[PDB]
Amino acid sequence: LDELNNMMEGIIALAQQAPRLIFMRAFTQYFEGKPSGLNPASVIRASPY
Amino acid sequence: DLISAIGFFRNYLTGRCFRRWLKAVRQKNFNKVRSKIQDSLFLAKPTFCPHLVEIFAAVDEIRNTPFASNNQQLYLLQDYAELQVSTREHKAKPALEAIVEKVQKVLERVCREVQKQARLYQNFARVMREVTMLGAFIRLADYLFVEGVISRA
Amino acid sequence: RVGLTEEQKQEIREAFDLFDTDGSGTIDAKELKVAMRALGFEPKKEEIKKMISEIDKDGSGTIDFEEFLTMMTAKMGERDSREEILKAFRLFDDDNSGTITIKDLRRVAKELGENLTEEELQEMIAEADRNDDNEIDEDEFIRIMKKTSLF
Amino acid sequence: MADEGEVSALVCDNGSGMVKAGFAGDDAPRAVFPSIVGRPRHTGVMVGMGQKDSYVGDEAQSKRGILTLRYPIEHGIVTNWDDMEKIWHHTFFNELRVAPEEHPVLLTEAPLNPKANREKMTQIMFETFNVPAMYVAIQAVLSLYASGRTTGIVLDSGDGVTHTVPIYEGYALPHAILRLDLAGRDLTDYLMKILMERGYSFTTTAEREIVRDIKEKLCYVALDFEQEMATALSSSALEKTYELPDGQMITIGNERFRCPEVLFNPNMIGMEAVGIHDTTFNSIMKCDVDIRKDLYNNIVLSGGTTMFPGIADRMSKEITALAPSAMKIKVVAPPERKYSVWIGGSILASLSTFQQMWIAKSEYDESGPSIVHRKCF
Repeated sequence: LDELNNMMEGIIALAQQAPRLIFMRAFTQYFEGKPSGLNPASVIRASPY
Repeated sequence: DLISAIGFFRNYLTGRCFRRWLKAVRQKNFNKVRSKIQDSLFLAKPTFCPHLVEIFAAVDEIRNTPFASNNQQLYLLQDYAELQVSTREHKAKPALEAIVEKVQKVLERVCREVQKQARLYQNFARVMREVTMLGAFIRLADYLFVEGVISRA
Repeated sequence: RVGLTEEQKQEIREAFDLFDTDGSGTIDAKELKVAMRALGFEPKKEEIKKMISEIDKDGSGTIDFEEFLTMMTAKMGERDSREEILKAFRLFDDDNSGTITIKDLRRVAKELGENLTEEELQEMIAEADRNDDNEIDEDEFIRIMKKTSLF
Repeated sequence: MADEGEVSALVCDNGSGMVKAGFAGDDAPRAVFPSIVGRPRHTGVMVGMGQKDSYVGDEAQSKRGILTLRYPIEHGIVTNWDDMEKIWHHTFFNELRVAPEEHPVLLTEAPLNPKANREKMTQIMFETFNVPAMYVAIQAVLSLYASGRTTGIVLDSGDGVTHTVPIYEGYALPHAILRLDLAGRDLTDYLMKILMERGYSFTTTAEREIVRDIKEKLCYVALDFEQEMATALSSSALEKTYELPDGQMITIGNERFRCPEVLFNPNMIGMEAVGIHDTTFNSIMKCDVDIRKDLYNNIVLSGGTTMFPGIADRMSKEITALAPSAMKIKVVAPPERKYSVWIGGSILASLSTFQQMWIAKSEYDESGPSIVHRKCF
């Protein structure tokens, strides 16, 4: 069970810590810093399926 | 006398001309509605539509990323560990970096194009509008990509 | 190209029947002239002869219902002419005042077998009128005739 | 496109109980026909009645009683694709009567549609009819397109389909779009059933359509369902009896507004799904919190079910009871609320710049039906 948890954790983590566009040097200044919207893992686990 | 008060013959030109007026007003209603929504869409803007189609063609790499070894192989605890970690990272992180690089390149091209045309400066208002909604385009693309990532996971 | 609905099909079928009980059936050039006399055109010999000659699929002359219907379908889709346009604007006017109101436009629509709505009438007034007076006088009506004849 | 410089798109509103096919630039779809596929019930009993592969549309309702009326599209989801190829065969050769290769195809899809659904259209359409290009759009997106908007939720509801489709900056959010099979078909079925309650025969397909139209004119949604119970039971004003020239003087009491109220109190028919107001409220709360400000303040109604008098008031108040009070509720029910799918499809296809977004025939031949993904949004 814990190794299944580890592999699903790897799935979620490598779906989560991609370098987001809203973080890079040439795109935050177009908005006012950090925009509002959806987070990968947040919606991943918000989908109850 | 028999054909003098037939409804259609009484109504011949009245109906035809009034219907011409009617359909003219319908078609101009349609024209203004079409125009006032056409200046509300990414597809209308020639700076936005083709690179958007390119993004459509390029994002299809999200769908092809198995974030784990999705096979029922005869693993051990440790064997499961190393093979699942390998399929977790070694065959996915390159895809993450590649999609990030291509998206940043495309959006940098769009922003540089519109802003350098603004520096160079009818179509003036259109270019200014594109420069303004640069951010909206970027945010919408980012949200499309995060939706794709969520679906893939 | 004005297509014929069920209403107009019935009316034209009865009109063509309105010529021959004697059993001939094949209506004639003078009877077609009477038809557009009821239509209030400027019926002269040239229109009659040319139109019947060019619609006669073999040169019948005494036109039957098929080619008669085809001919009037062509005529309806063809361009209008100004003298009967003015006569039909006098038809338009319920009081021959030269103007059309919102209710006048509604009754004009309902004269055709076409029941309509109010929003249509306000949009017609706003478009074709120059001061939204609910009175489409002569110059406004001829202006909208130009716009809708430049199709 | 819409003109003939680039051939006008075959705009087809693929609804749940009514399909509207036509050309862009026009406002009335040239092929208006139900979403049923009539097929011959038998072969040795209808000799001379025109046995065909399948009757389509009004022809599907020609022998409306003695045909196996197979439903291709039920509540938005298409159940069979051999139906569409027969729909299309009767469309481009018996409804539009123009060769499909002449013009590109525009089809409307119910939101939250599986991938194989779209791909099978692309697979079939090219192999049989062999169009050089087309593009499949979303039913709700074009409904917003007719309404002149590109950002905000769309409540499109045909016969059976109902999709609350929050759209931000032009993107409909599938994580947020909520599917709902509760629509006018179920309500008419309720009005079908509750006319038994007053002793008036309603069991046939002919009575099915008569009740359907009666619902589209008389069945007005109750703004606050409790007082209509009071008024209908404390007075006969709502206990109205409507005349039909067929010889059946039908009485509906609280039955009038009970038929459309199910959009907001589904539990009376036994339906446990969240009502269209709840479905709208839950769907937008799946989005980003900030964009809900203009999402709840963009409610546009469309589809066959939206032929309901007094609907806008009940929409806004119920959403107001659900959504935050400070956050605005713009419930819009324009007169195009049944043609909005096709009108917006004609509007979208009439865009001049929209004339390279189409998929070339060679593109499908190389990349298969998945070419839609390379040009989807």
